[PDB]
Amino acid sequence: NPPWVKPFELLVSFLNTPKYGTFDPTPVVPIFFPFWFGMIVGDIGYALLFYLVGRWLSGYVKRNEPLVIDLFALKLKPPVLAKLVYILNWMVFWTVVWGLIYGEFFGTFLEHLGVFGTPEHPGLIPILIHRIDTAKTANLLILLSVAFGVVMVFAGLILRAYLGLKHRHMAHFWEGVGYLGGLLGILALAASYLGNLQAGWLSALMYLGFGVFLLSVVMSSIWLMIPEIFTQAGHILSHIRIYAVGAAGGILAGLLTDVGFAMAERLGLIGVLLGIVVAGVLHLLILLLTTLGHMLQPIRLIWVEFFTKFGFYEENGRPYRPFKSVRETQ
Amino acid sequence: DDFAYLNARVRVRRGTLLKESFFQEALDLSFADFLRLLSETVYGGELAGQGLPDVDRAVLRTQAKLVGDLPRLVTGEAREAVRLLLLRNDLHNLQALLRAKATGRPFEEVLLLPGTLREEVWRQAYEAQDPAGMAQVLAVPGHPLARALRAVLRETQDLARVEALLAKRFFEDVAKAAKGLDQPALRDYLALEVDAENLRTAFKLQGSGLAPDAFFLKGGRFVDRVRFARLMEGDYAVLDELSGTPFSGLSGVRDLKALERGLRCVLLKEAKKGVQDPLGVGLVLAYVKEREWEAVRLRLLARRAYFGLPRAQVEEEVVC
Amino acid sequence: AEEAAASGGLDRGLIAVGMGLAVGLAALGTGVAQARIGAAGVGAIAEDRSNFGTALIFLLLPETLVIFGLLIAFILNGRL
Amino acid sequence: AEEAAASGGLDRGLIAVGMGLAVGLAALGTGVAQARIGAAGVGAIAEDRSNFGTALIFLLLPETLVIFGLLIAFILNGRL
Amino acid sequence: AEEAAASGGLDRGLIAVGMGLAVGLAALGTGVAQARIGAAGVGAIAEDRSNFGTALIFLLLPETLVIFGLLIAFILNGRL
Amino acid sequence: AEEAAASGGLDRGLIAVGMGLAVGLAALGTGVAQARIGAAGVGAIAEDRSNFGTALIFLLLPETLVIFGLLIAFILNGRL
Amino acid sequence: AEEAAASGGLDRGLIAVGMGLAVGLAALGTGVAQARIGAAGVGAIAEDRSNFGTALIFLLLPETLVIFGLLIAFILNGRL
Amino acid sequence: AEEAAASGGLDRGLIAVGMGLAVGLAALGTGVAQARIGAAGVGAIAEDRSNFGTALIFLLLPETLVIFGLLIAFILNGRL
Amino acid sequence: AEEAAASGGLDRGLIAVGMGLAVGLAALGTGVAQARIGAAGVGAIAEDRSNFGTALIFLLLPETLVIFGLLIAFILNGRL
Amino acid sequence: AEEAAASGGLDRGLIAVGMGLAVGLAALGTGVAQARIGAAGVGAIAEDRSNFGTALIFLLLPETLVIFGLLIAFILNGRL
Amino acid sequence: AEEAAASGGLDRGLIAVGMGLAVGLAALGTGVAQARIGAAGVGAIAEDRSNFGTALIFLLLPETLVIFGLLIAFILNGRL
Amino acid sequence: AEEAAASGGLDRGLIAVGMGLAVGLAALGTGVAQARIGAAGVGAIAEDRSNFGTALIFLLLPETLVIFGLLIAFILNGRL
Amino acid sequence: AEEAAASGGLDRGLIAVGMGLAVGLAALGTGVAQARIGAAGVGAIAEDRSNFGTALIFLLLPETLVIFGLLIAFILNGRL
Amino acid sequence: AEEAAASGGLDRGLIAVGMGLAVGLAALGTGVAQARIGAAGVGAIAEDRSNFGTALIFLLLPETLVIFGLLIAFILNGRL
Repeated sequence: NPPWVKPFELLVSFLNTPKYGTFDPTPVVPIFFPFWFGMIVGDIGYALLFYLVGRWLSGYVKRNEPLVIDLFALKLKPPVLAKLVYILNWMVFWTVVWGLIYGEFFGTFLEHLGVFGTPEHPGLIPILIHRIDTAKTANLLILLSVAFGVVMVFAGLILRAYLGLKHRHMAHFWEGVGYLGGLLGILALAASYLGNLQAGWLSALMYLGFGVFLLSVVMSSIWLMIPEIFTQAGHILSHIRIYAVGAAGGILAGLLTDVGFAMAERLGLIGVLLGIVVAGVLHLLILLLTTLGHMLQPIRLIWVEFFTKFGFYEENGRPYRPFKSVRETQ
Repeated sequence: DDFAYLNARVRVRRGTLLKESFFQEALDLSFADFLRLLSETVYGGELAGQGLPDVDRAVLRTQAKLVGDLPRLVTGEAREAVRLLLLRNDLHNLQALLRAKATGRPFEEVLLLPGTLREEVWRQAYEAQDPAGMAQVLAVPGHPLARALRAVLRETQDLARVEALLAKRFFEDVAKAAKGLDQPALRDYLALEVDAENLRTAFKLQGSGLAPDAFFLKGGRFVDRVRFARLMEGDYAVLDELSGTPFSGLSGVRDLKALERGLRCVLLKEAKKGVQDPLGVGLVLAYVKEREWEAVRLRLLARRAYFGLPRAQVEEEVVC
Repeated sequence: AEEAAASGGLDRGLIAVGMGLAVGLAALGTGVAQARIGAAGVGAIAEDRSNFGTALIFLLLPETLVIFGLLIAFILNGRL
Repeated sequence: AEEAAASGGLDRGLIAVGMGLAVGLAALGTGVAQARIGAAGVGAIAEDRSNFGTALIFLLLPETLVIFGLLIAFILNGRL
Repeated sequence: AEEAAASGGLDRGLIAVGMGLAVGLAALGTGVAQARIGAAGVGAIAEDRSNFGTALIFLLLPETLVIFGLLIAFILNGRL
Repeated sequence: AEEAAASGGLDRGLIAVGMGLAVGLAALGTGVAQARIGAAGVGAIAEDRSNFGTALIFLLLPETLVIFGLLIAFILNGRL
Repeated sequence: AEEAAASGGLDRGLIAVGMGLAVGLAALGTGVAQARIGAAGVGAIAEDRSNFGTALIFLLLPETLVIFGLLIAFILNGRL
Repeated sequence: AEEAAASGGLDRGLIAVGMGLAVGLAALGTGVAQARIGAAGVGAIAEDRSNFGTALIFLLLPETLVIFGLLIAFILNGRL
Repeated sequence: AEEAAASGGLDRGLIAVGMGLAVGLAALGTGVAQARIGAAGVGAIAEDRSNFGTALIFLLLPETLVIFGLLIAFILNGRL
Repeated sequence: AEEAAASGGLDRGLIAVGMGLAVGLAALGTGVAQARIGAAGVGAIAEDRSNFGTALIFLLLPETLVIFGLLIAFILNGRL
Repeated sequence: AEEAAASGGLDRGLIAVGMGLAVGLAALGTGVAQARIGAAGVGAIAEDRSNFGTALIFLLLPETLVIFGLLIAFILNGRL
Repeated sequence: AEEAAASGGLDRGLIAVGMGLAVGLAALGTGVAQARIGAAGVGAIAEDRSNFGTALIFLLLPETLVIFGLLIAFILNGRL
Repeated sequence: AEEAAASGGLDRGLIAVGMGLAVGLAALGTGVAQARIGAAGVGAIAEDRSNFGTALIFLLLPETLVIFGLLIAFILNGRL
Repeated sequence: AEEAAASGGLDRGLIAVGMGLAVGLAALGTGVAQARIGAAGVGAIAEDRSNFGTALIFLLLPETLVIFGLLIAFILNGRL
């Protein structure tokens, strides 16, 4: 299938080349994909209009100045460079298309009379009411993202340990195994906050035997950065805080469209349909600019793990090239 | 950022500036005894050999460890400021490096030093033969001679002309930044230093074969591009219309020695009042100027002492 | 606060007072951080036109503090 | 919502004041953020008059935080 | 708010507090940023007298924030 | 409050405090702004005192923000 | 009010709450602007006594802002 | 528990007040602090272009304090 | 407020608090304003001995602002 | 830290705001303290790979304030 | 305020709160003023020993500000 | 309040907030002061590698103030 | 009584808040004042050893604000 | 509050908030004043042992400010 096989084909040159006992950076691309696709989840005013933006890059229009015949690789970028990122352009298209579907996902909780009391067809324009303005409905989608972050923490920490296993370097080995002790304690404390009255007495007692696992083989490794374990927990907190912003900020972009493409004038009567566009034109571009900032959250997510050592080459230089230059063509 | 620690280190180092009474006792000395006198002070901890070139190198080693590490020991707004004073010596260093590259002669017989541009940067530049390689090496620290260079070198690659234009663009950029740090002592120092530079530059670079208006610079008083050309042809009638300067009394004088003495002594006193704003770059600005003028003076005395030149040939200069 | 006229009670109001400090201080810092990167950055974007984009990204990067204060405040009012 | 104690209830008023702190702080910080970007902006026109657009889009970025907050407060206190 | 301030409401008062932040921050930040351009501006006119005008269009740019406060102002007036 | 009613109460009092925030901010920013253009003025005299005139003309421009800010306060804290 | 009786009103006292921000802030600002201008004056006396006149006109411009800040307060509170 | 003033009385009231302060201080200290790494950070990308990745991880290091302070406040203020 | 004793009534009390901010802010300003001319002034005395008076007159001027403020505060106190 | 009936209630809550203070102050002080040192230091290791350990142990010293505040808060309000 | 030492209500206590500001910030600002001017007097003594006296008298001028703050607070709490 | 507090509730809890303030301001000062010296210290450890220790030791002294306030609060708010 | 009480009451606490600003702000101010004036002073010893005595008198003068601020707090919280 | 033993009671509790301001601010100023002297001292020992002492006597002088704050708070709390 084009979505996985096409970028997967370029990862084949790096399959062939290993430089450590950690497994080659092939899993990275499907870890990237959910969060990347999931960055567009807006409504009528954002996600469902995004269609136009995808078609420019993977297709060819005249609308933008340096883009003429993309088929001859004409871009801002050099003609060759544009040919190199055809693969990416296709994946940008899949990203925009998965963004349109998560617009219809979005209108499951913002339209139909089978899911909420909101009209199945409004008398003005679809997405006249927002019901993702209720704290709890919005929260559950946040907590869904947070979980994917716990998984990525596990994925990295197995990879951290594997490096010393097949490279035969004990220091890294000891660090990857000991840190997973910390994970039992992350999951305990979390259960008590995610379900609320789930633990709190079954993770105050058990927490204590979970903390000893955390440092037990870390002390064989020695480690004369004892405080630095605050920052290792922090790294966990950074994957949570980034998936969270990707969720919350996702819904938030759409809730600004509440006074943008629906209703913000009169009494909310039928005439707002042809009055709202007054505001629409202004918000649109402002919104566009800030959601480009939201698509940088993926590569910021990779950099916590990639560039701060959790099974990967990067951390203070080192052989192999940054994941940014790798995904750039893929 | 941060000048607190830097300023504190620089005050302690003042404790070892060479006093006026040094240079009084020194005039009565020959070369062997000056060296015995010199070795007591802090330049003395880097003094080597009984040859004159070995003394010159001993001055350089002192300057390296006490002035050239100073941009490195601080960052942010502080580094930019310390840099701006050091840039002017980097400009002597670049001109010499560039000339060794263009005329195909060794790396050697240049005067380098470390600061913003380190010893290895200059070595890298020499080793990047292509003008484009050269241009990118220099862009690495991002320093204002780079940005002046990028603009300048596109127009023309004629060596003497690259230097001249590199100086004017480099000074237009500097004048703004130094006025812009909003320290009154530095701004007063800057207006006179500039007025002084325009005058001095015309005397040195007459007969080069270049334009007059490729040696003018931003901060200039009554002086203009037309007057600079007047001076470069050799007319001192520009000075009798020049006024408001405290340099106004060096007007009417043709004698080279007497003019340069007067410019230099004013700038010395001007900088010394930089301690009335010790905050910020004041204290380091004062320090750099006093340590340069002591090194010049070490060199004037040594030569006078070795070769049997008159006491009065340097006694007049050492007391302003 | 996601709900601050869609739910009433003095209880909801207290939550907004405490949370309001968080998003507001976070908004102050983010704006300033960007401004500082932005003053410095003009020299880099000007000279390297093959590296202006590193500078743009760096201005963006402090955003994560402001949006986190806003979200935690949004979730907590109208309850989780 | 709005503060009221003689036109509506106290319950609404408590929420309004709490949400106001946030705009309150943010207004302070964008004002400060404005100084630094204004300093920087003249160099961009000075060096490259021809490439004005890159400088305006930069200048635009801290302005967004305050305007965005104002719009957030309009959605919340426009219902009641 | 709603035209009344001699018989006005505690509601009207809340809008006035929120409104005071908008125009006030915009003025503070705009005043300072514009002045920074002008300050730079003595150097700017000096260097290039011919393109004094570009420096001026930049100095007018932080005004957009000021107009924005007024625009909020207009909508919010006549209500609550 | 009002700028003609010599007597009022609690309601009126909130508007008066709130519109009072705007003038305070405008005043803050004009004083800090005036300072920059003034620091800049020393250059103007020094380099070529023919550019002393220019410095004065920049310097008037931040005054507009405090006089403008007083207008916003004046209409709103005295409607009718 | 006045130091003499027959003056004072609650609405006027309330404006006094808000307006106090202005006199303090305007005063801070007038002083800092004024001091920079004072720093220019050291240059004005040293270079040209004859053009001392530039410093005086300069020094007069920040004076507007405290005097103005003061003048609004006295009318709104101290009217009668 | 929650931040309220009328589900637990005074005992509750005190929690809401006090607890907001903490988040406030943590947000404030990071915000001022971030600006220093970002402005310094420009020299590092310039000199060590090859190592842009080391600069990014330095900018990330202050994020960690604020995120802990938010997670804790988020849990504590919805503890019930 | 009353200039002496108790204010009596909560309203009179609030007015006392509000006039206190104004003297406070004006005084804080006096000090910082003075530092900027004061550091410069020493040079004015040293260089331009003939004009030692000039540094002094400049320094006296932000002091006048805090006294001017006391007259406003004194006048409102003893009455509403 | 913990959530439950016996680790979340109103009695328990007084413990939690008090413990919450500790994170807050430490977050503030460490964030500023770490950043300037961290910004200069990351540069040092980045240029020279022979002083690389030194910077890192230096950096840890300001961090201590957050670990000691977090540790106190966790222990005391991990029981009740 | 006046005749306060363990008596007076909420009302009296509020004049003590407000008035406290004037001396306190005035001492704060005094400190600053002294710190820049004082630093410059050291520079001056260093160059010319003979004007030990000028530096010491000038350093006594910001002392006046702290006393000025005291006078304000005392007057406003009890009418002399 | 705390669990090792000799008695708990709102009354102990109140003490906890105010006394918590003092260590917080201590923290604010230590951290910003520490940032200045740590940033400069990097050149010293970089040059004088065998004497890294002296730089480490200079850094600890302002920290002392923050720890000390933590102990006083601990004792006062909890005898056991 | 005169800054000295035992069990105390709520009224004595409101007087305490007001006066507590003075001891703090005087001490704060003295802290900025010694650091500048003193730091230029280490240099006076370095350059000209004889006149170590000029450094000691300079330093001594900012001490006068912290003692005066403490005395005001003592006086004020117990005048007749 | 009280240092006599325990610290409970509502009556103590207001006093506790008020007294913390002096300790807080006094530490804040001591922090700034001290740090620069601590870092400079290492430079003194490193450069020249014989005048190690000057840096040492200077350090003591901000110590006095934090202890004065502690002492005022201690004496008032529980008669010492």
